[PDB]
Amino acid sequence: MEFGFWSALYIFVLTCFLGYELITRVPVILHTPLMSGSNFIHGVVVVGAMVVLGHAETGLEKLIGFLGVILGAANAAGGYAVTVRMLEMFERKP
Amino acid sequence: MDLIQAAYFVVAILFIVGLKRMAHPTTAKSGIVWAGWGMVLAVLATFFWPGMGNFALILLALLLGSVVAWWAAVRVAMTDMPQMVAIYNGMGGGAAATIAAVELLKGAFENTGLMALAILGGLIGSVAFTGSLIAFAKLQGIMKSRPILFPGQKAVNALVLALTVVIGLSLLWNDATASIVLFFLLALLFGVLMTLPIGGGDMPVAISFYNAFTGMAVGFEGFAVGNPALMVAGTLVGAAGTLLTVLMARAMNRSVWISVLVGG
Ligand SMILES: [Hg+2]
Repeated sequence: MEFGFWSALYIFVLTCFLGYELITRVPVILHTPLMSGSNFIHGVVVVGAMVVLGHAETGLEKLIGFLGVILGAANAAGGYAVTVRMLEMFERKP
Repeated sequence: MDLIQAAYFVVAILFIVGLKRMAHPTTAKSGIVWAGWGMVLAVLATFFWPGMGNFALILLALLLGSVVAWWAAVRVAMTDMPQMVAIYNGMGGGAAATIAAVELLKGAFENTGLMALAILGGLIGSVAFTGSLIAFAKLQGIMKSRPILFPGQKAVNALVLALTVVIGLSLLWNDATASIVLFFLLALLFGVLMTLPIGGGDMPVAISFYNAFTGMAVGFEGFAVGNPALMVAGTLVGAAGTLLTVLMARAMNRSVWISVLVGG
């Protein structure tokens, strides 16, 4: 929806269909890991919190940007960690 | 900045393939690894944004949040994983809101459909944030698991929702930093109000829902500011998340409307 309007709009919808399409046919046993890893993926928020923190002037901007980035990074770090732990339930003990 | 662009495009591919692989028995384990790099690349590459500063505050913030979360994730019992996924998804919502909120304080857009988008993101994300924390609270028995009911709440929630949206819109014409805070508080409040009625045992579905929520929230935040990394990934997950929510509901032999209340 920007850079520029039409192009971006295709990008929204193309991704919406694709997001959807990849997930159809997931077995039930894979629900929650999928859930965990997609949770991880949206962790990219940091990158936008980053840019916000790194362009902040007034200082109320500092704090909330700082939060943003802490929140962001938890999302990623945690997500990754959790998904890995979930995935190990599938492995035999050697 | 075709370089940052190159990196974000590869990041996009890494996420897609990664999400694709998380979805199949034989590829699942490697999926998260692929998505892994996507993030590395994304984070690295974003240091190179033009006009970037406050690095120390950035590192400090990256280190704190990544370390405390990883530490927690690695120590909890397996049977407490649903709530963990919840808290980490909360914080994403928050993230999307923090983005939204700072660009607003900077009245950084003369394009108003973009302002719109940021705001929409800020609402959804704030909601996914507090809604995920309440979910957490219930699974942890910090809060009553059962649906928490009160005399005429269905209306209060609608009413709080509508007020929020309205003051949300209000920012387009007028955005006294006063009204900004009000908007988030209402958004946040509504997250809380929303999840009170959700039974403990319904929670994995609501968690998926909020996952979809934050996904969408970041995608929106992504378009509004010009960030492709976010644009693609947010919606990807927003999309896949909403479908996932539907199949989870179905697996529980339950409807998502059913979950979203179970008593008003
Ligand atoms: Hg779609």
